[PDB]
Amino acid sequence: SEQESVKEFLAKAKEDFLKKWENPAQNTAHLDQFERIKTIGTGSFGRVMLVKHMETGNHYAMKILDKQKVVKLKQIEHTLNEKRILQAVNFPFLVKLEFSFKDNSNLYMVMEYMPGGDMFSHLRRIGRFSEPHARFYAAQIVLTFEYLHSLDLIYRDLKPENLLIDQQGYIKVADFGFAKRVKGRTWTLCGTPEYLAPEIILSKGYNKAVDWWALGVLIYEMAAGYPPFFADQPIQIYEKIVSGKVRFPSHFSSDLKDLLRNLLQVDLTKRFGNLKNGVNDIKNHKWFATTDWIAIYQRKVEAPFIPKFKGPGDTSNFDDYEEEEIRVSINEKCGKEFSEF
Amino acid sequence: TTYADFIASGRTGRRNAIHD
Ligand SMILES: Cc1cncc2cccc(S(=O)(=O)N3CCCNC[C@@H]3C)c12
Ligand SMILES: Cc1cncc2cccc(S(=O)(=O)N3CCCNC[C@@H]3C)c12
Repeated sequence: SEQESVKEFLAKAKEDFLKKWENPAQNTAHLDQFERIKTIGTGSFGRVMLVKHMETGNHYAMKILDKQKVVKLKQIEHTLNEKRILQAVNFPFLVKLEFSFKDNSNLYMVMEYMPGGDMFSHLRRIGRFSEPHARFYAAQIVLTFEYLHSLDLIYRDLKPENLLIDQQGYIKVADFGFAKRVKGRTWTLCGTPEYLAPEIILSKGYNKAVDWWALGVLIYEMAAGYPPFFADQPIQIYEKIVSGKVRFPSHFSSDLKDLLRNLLQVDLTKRFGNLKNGVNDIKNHKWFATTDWIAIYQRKVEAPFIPKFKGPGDTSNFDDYEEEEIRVSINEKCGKEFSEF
Repeated sequence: TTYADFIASGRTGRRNAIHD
């Protein structure tokens, strides 16, 4: 009857999601309501700033997207997906979109601020995580993917760079740039090279199974300290991914290796998460036998690593980036393209 | 060691997603 409680939790979560999916929150703040403090991150799409909402004094991470760059990069549809989805979802290991708005030049997404840093920085410093440490994080992603997939969402960008550590040592998935709501197959080449399932590389038409492959990549990297498929250039990584070979460090437990062989499975009829038992082939695997799935959800397990608190607006867990100034044009750009934002 | 190969490689920093 564990399974019946999960079903009804998920049915209730779908009614909650669909209301917001159908009637999206829109224009819920303005730039002028925020004091900009420091640039705390950038990707190849825009830039993220620590801001302070002046009316409440709360700190947030504000993603700024230049509409003209989104259009030139052909990321219109993905950006509409990203915001529509993130404003609709509600799960403990998903970063919260607090406000969104746009002006003549930019789109803005204001999310909860996580001063503890990304998993990526902690992993590189420490080298690798212990099996128990990796398992605590992996558990949160298993639940998160069970949630997302139940809403017909594919995530498509799992990696330590997209996982932030909150003040209890739990994680939040924090970038929804390539998330999509789709029934059936989708075809876009997207993701991060090290994490791409073979059916993406091969232009084959794919589904949520790509997320579970990616979870295998994450668990491997967390526990080894390096990815299962690495090379100096992407085409060399793809050749390795599509070969069907993986080698495991000698310190990997036999249960870990068996899990990973089932997730890093080129054969879609055999990949864990994509069989008739679904996510339960994972949650019941021997590597997960000590994981109390409900206690993880409720955040009652003691975290293996709590980042040291230094203030709600401290930025010492992020690198320094060059400051650039936000320029807002007196003419509206790309109005029609982003009307639903 | 494989780990020494990784940390000397071209892709140890934050990795971007792929485009178009
Ligand atoms: C999500 C989406 C959402 N809204 C409108 C869309 C219009 C055209 C294409 C898409 S789309 O599916 O994003 N899309 C284009 C990107 C590459 N893959 C082909 C596919 C048809 C839309
Ligand atoms: C530092 C940070 C801190 N707090 C919240 C955040 C919410 C979303 C993104 C970030 S972010 O890390 O700046 N960020 C986006 C930039 C590209 N890298 C992926 C990563 C998730 C936040």
